Amino acid sequence: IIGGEFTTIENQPWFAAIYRRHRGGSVTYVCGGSLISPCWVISATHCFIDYPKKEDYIVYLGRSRLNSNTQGEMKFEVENLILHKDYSADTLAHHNDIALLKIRSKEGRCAQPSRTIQTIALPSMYNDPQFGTSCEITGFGKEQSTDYLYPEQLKMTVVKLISHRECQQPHYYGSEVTTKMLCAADPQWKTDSCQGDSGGPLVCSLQGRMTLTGIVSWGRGCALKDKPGVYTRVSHFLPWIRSHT
Amino acid sequence: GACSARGLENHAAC
Repeated sequence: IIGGEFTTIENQPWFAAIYRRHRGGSVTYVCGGSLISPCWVISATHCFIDYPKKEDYIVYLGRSRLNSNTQGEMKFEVENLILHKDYSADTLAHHNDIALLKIRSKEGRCAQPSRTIQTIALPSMYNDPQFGTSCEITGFGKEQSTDYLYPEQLKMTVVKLISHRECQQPHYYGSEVTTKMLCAADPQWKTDSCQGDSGGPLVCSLQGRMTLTGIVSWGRGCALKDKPGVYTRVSHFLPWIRSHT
Repeated sequence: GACSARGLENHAAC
């Protein structure tokens, strides 16, 4: 997250931290995700496409820090890793960039709701906030484009939804953005998601309910003028989600 | 570059 503010898991208790094991045993951070039911985390396909073996991954819930344990956290293996069959990427855009992880602990259990672990509601179909609406993004991704390290403490910020018509202008992203994507950015371009935030939640208030409106997917650079963050539009994937869960 | 962007996390080339 470029700009924004530090936070803790209590302010985004559906946030899932996804790591990968390496041959040799070191574990490194991959991507964010969102807990949509006790046994199911939703994320981005591009996070896993190069190493699609479910045994490679570890999922934490209730975690506020990247490389230290948070009190109350739960650790899970990935029972099933479901990537979107119509995924595709070009130099920039990632199409159908959505993935489901069925989580299960060593004891055979799913998430137990607590003060630090809660689910997030899905939107109703084709129901998104109007353009200019402020929404939240959360993650452990870079604080600057040029950073080598990821922040050790969870961050969040606010971005505003951009209309498809505006995001499709040539000076923004042209035809690389589809109707199954949502664009969001800061009016001054000073805050944004970045590398390592992929798979994490874009949350908006809809009908007086906190709702998973987007999944961090792609962008050209981070917090760069005329280059919004691009998010998988969750309200266009409800049949895919319901069928695979 | 591309490898420092959203889209190429956990990629073999990067």
